[PDB]
Amino acid sequence: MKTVIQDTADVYFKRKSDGKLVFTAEAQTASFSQAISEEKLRGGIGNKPLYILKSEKEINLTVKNAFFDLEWLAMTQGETIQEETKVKVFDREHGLIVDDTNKVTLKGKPVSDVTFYNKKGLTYKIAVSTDGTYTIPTAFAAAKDKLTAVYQIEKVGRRLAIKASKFSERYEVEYRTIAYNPDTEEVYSDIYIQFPNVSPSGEFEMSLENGNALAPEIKFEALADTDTDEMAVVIEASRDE
Amino acid sequence: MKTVIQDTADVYFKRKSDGKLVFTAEAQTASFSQAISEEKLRGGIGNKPLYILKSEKEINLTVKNAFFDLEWLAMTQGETIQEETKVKVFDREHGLIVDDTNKVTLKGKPVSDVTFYNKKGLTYKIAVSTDGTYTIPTAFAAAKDKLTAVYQIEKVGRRLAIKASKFSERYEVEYRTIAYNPDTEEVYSDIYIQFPNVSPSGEFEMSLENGNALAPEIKFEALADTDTDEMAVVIEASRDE
Amino acid sequence: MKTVIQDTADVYFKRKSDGKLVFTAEAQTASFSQAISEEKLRGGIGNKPLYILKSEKEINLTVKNAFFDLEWLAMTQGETIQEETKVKVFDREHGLIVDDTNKVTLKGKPVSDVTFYNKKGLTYKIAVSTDGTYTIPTAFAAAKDKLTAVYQIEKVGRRLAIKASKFSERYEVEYRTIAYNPDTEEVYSDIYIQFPNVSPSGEFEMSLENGNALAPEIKFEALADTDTDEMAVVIEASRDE
Amino acid sequence: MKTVIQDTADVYFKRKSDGKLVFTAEAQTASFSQAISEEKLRGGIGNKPLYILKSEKEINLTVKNAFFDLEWLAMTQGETIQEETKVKVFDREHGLIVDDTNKVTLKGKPVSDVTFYNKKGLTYKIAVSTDGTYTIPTAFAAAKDKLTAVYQIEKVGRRLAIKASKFSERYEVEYRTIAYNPDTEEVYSDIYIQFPNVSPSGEFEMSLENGNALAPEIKFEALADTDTDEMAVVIEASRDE
Amino acid sequence: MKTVIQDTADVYFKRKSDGKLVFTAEAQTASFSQAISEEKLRGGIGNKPLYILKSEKEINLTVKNAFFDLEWLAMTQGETIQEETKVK
Amino acid sequence: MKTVIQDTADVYFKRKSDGKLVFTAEAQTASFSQAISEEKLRGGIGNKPLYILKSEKEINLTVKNAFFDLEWLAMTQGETIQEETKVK
Repeated sequence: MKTVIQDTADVYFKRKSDGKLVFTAEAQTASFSQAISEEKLRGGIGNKPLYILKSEKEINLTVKNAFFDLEWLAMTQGETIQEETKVKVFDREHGLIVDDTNKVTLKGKPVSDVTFYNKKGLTYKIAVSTDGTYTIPTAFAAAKDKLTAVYQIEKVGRRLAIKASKFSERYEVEYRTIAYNPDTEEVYSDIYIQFPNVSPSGEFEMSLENGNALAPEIKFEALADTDTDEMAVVIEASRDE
Repeated sequence: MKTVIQDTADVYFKRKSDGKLVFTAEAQTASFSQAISEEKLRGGIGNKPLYILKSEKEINLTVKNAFFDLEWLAMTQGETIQEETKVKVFDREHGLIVDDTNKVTLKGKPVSDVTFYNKKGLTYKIAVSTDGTYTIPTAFAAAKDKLTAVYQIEKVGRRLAIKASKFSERYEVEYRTIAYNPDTEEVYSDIYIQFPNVSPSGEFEMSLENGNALAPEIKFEALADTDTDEMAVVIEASRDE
Repeated sequence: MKTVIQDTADVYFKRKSDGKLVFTAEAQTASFSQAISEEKLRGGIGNKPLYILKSEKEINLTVKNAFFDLEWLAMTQGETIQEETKVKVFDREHGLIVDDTNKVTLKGKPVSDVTFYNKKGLTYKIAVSTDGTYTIPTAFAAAKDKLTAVYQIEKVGRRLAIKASKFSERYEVEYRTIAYNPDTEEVYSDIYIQFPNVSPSGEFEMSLENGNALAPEIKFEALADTDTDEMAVVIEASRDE
Repeated sequence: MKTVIQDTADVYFKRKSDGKLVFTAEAQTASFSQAISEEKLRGGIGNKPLYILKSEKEINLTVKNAFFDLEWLAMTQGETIQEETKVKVFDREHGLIVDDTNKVTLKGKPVSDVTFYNKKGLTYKIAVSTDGTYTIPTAFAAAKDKLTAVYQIEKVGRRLAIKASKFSERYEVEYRTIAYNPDTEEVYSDIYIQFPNVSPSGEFEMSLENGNALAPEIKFEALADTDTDEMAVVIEASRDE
Repeated sequence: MKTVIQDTADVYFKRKSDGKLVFTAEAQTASFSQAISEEKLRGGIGNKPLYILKSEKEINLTVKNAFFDLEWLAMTQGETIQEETKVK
Repeated sequence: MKTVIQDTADVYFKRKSDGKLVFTAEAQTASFSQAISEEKLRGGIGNKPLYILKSEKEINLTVKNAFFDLEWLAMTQGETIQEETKVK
């Protein structure tokens, strides 16, 4: 039956080895381009075309999101996301006033050497302190001035690890979208598109401009199933049955 | 006479093996661009064109509908749509309140392993139960919390399969438009454009962007008829006859 | 957890040899594109795609600041920014009146020859004067005219030098952003994207158009760590733990 | 320190042979783009990178002034602008009326043959007369008509010549801008960008469209100093010192 | 508690650098309008709103008097009014 | 002091090349409005304003009399009014 398709689709994933349902999405795009290389035989009096050669089928996919998830990047590389790992991260503090005795006091727990910046761009890389306070050379600064410090702090959280020898694994995909009946302003069928064997392609650019909202982007490529030789499948299901 | 043509066409298709009138339409575009190769033999004292030889003749097509119809995409891939076939698709259940004994109950008929989701983004996959009651570990969640579930079901509906070896077949096509008389502001003649041998080309894309109406596009390429060497025919017929 | 990212990142830098924390920033762009090569092995009774060969792996970078700091240019070459070095720069003084005796008095300290410009576009390059008062040719101008002069001067400042041989060294970088909670409009995570080993790339342009704000751009190239084989690392630290 | 640059630059030029400070501008653009060539060696189990071959250092400038001065063109050919040179140029007189005796009289001083044009657009070529009174064929015009005249006159001025062999010499260049302090809203530093050796590149174009304020454009190509192997030098002199 | 405002606003000023208490008046209007932006991210089956991006919080003031005073104008251009100057 | 201006302002005009006091008036309206613009560089974690650029200062004038004159139009085009000319 003729139907009108309006909305985008919900995207699922699944790794063939263990069965990790890697996502339930709320997306902005879904695409399943095709491509076949076609030539044309020719012969006879008058260079007539008599047949069209067709050989080399491909299918590409593309999905695009409006939030950020870390499983997203996890798929493209084949790693696993460790949980609760100690890590090192930089941190900064501002507005540190120097007392009259030429001394200042941090308020954190540095792990590496702390560097100090004045209001002209000079630098001082003093070694980590044991008690909490530091002494300032007179040349760098004087009393009743301001300084800023940068040092490394240890925080706990999740961690991925992009590695240069490992590459992606094999996945399953499926979209789901609705189509209305152009006579009755009702919903009629639930369109699905399954892909039984697909290999993620590593090409992603996370530009992080000012005031914009980042939209990820995964791209796949579909390979032929070895059992029944099916690259893509389309299903329609009536809501009246 | 001189006339002004202003609208699109009604497109008909017809397969040559079984004779299936695969479509009537209400479309948005139609085209049959043509192309030829020229060479300009030169020779003799002074560079002079002696003769211009024509060597090829290509006819393309294009059609663009405003409604989704499964037989369109069925044409370009050879396959014949199967009816009333059992399939496996994903389904999702939201907002489940945990009981006091760390147990939850579903409302469906899972046919694969069930996967649960935490409010923070964990995962826990457990085999299907017979009574529909699943026990959740204490660390995953406690009482008075909300989880979500994902699983597969069995549905009945239509089905296609884009195979990597089976390619299309050969059809007939025909358009039809309406031509006006530029004096009396009336309809004068009906235009027709027939093609007696056509081979659909597999190059199509279905983007499913949010808030955009899907516009299928199906390209063709025509080939010379063996009986009488006609790639196309144009007919004009007045409504006064 | 799904989260939404809006703002840019704070970029940090550090030279692996010395330990000079080259930069804290207030940025406008940040990206870490990837690249991989695919091959499409084929063969069969059609052209069945059997396996994807995946070779090569590169990660680039770019940061686009909103202020100008000389350390940005320091990174792009590797040379150190010398401090308090004397240098020679030009200076011009307008509105020079000719006295009745056909002489002029400068108001500076020339270190080389003085070239004067009259109101028509003539030139006259006198040797540097000792007394400071110059004598203008009678043909160049007359009493009660206006001239312009240009000469060199000695100043003190910082200095960089782009040589044609020296090449870059290796750095460490970190991004940091804030991702929000889509249910409560609070802050949930603090993203980190480390880059344990990077190599500055020589490609940079400084357009100084009229009536514009200048935004430098630096582009890097990421190389695998020699110990661990980790090109880049992503870290998601919750603000609850 | 951190600073914000707003304005364009003042450029200074200088010939290394005779020492003529060839300019002092008020510009609309500037640029000092850079370039490097990179190729990657590969080998081993896994097509891994082992070495990078960095094999150039090219710099180019570009300036776009807001007035027109002939010295700009002088720079791009190396010639010298001669002063007070006799030249021959065309001149056009309109609105001549034919007397009742079939004669017309000019009001200038030709040096070549004079060509007349009539209201239909014919032509009549006559030699230069000694008394200045000329005769018109009766077919060309009659009494009380309107004619126009075009011919050559001798004028004096400045002269330049683009030849087919002469090529450029080597030059010095310098920019200069002003950078503000983002806290107390005042100018802090004075950026400089020196270039110790350049060579003008001949690619210039003067489109003289109607109603556009012409803007010349000059391109250079920086080379390496023989003495110190420096291609560029950057300075920041603070007004507090 | 609940109240009714009927009278105008008496206004005050001050400079941050030298601190001249420039201002008093019996004024006629006063307002401090605010303005914030929105973008309304969307997505999903049905193009629903999911999150609202806010990227500004700006306020601007306005005051009008009934008697002209020079210090008002001086404040805009920042000039320090000279006194006892010979003029033509 | 605080003052209350009730009347308009008498106008004077003068060319700078020759120095003709081109006009005098009892007019009805006058004004000397001004105009500037803003650009507000932005950036950072939270798109805050980092610096304000000032790049304009343009002043326009308007004057409106109740009586007509030809010198009035004369300044506008710069043409000198010839006298005692035979006209059709």
